[PDB]
Formats: sequence, C-alpha cells, structure tokens
Amino acid sequence: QEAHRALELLEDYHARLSEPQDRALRIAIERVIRIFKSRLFQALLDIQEFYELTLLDDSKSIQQKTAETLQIATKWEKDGQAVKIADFIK
Amino acid sequence: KQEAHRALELLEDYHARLSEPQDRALRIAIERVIRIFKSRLFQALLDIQEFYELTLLDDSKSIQQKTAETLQIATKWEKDGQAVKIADFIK
Ligand SMILES: [Cl-]
Ligand SMILES: [K+]
Repeated sequence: QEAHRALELLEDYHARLSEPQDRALRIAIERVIRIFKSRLFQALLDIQEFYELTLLDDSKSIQQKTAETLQIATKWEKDGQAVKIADFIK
Repeated sequence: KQEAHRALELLEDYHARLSEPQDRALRIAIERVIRIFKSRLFQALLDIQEFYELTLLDDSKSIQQKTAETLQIATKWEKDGQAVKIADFIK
C-alpha cells in the first residue's frame, strides 16, 4: 500500500478485468479513474491560480504576497478537515 | 506556460529561489502551502487505496456489490463541487 502508487495499482486492476461478466465493474472503474484525474487537475489549478494571482504579480510587495500566502494556507487547512453534510442539485 | 501538471514543480522552484533574508517570511509561508497541498494529494491517493483494498480486493463481495460501491465513490466525488462542507464541525 504505497500511496503514490495507488492510482497505478487501480489502473493495473482495470487492465486485468477482461471477462464479459466483469465489464460493468470495468466501466465503473474507468469512471472512478476519470473523476479522480479531474480532482487532481482541479487541485493543481488551485496552485496555478495562487501562483499567478499572488506570486507572479511583481506589483505586490513581499508583505502582501506573504499575507495572501498565509490566507491560502489557512483556507486550505480548513478545507482539509471540512465534513460534507449535503449536496445541492445544479 | 501554465501546464497544470507542473504547478507544484513551479511553486517548489519559486520557493527554492527565495533566498534573501527579507523574503524569508514569504519562503516559510510558501513551504506551509506546499506541505498542506501535498497532504491534500496524499489523502486523495489514500481515498483510492482505501477503495482498492476494501472494495476491489475483498473476494467476499460480489461483482454487483463491487460495481455499486465503485459507482458510489465516483458519484460522491462528482458531487463535491456542489457540496456543503463544514469546517470544524460538531461531533
Ligand atoms: Cl482534493
Ligand atoms: K478536495
């Protein structure tokens, strides 16, 4: 169970599922993989957006960049431990 | 450039280049961002590990049950942008 290889292992399990009676599972796994990649991509865009808006803008002082960096850490730390209670349609 | 896959690499590089003492508080704050982001990634990968070990590698579950659990997990992720998620909530 090495965390950095968890998706690799799932990919390899997918590759091994070739029997017709396992095909609905294989398609469901393909959907997990797609949605997981989208989660990772969105997470990376969170870094890209911070990097652009805060760190590359050479009109912001080091002090302002620091403040913005501290606020994003604070926010992400809260998000990290937040618990879902509901979702809303559309 | 903004190749998304390289976002953390570029952040790490910016951190490495912030070496003047008047930039040090910004350097420390960026290192905190990097730690917190890597922890987010690590928990996400544990979500897959937990699924793999508890659903897929459990030989006592039928294919039907494994399919249902697989669909469930992706649906939850799919709904996360419309989710109400409360920080520091009551136990
Ligand atoms: Cl995430
Ligand atoms: K998340």
